[PDB]
Amino acid sequence: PVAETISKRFWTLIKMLRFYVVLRRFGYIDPLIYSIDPKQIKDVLSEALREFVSYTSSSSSRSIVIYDDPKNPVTAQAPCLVVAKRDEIPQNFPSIYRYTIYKIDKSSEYCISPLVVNDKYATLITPNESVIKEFFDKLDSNIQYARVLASLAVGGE
Repeated sequence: PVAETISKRFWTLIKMLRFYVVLRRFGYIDPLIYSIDPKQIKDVLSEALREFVSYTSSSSSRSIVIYDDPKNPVTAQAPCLVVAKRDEIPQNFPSIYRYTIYKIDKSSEYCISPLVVNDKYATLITPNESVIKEFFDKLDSNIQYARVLASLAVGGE
């Protein structure tokens, strides 16, 4: 069950790669789909993980809308890895990647960040060593893990 177990165990990687999809940094996605070389895929992921620390280290906090009601919008403090102007993000993306793009309260700008909502609170999700280790190992035994990971990341929320 390469897909269901990937969605359970490597959920934090899926969420990271989706963050990059939203930013259209497809250099970190394309090799997982088209490359037949595990070494090349591991290289790209190492670069992806490193650039991700630049984001997680530089982040600012904003009050974001985690549940959008016309009357009682639920807002939460969340770390925003990127704060984007509305016209810097594709028009269709906010409704596709709904748990990666968030409205910043009392503002037109977007919070772009791999967050998970537990309706009240928002939590930054980052891949831990275990997940990276495991995925790299699975990847060496079967390249399909790259294909399915990218497929899920590109998918909406």
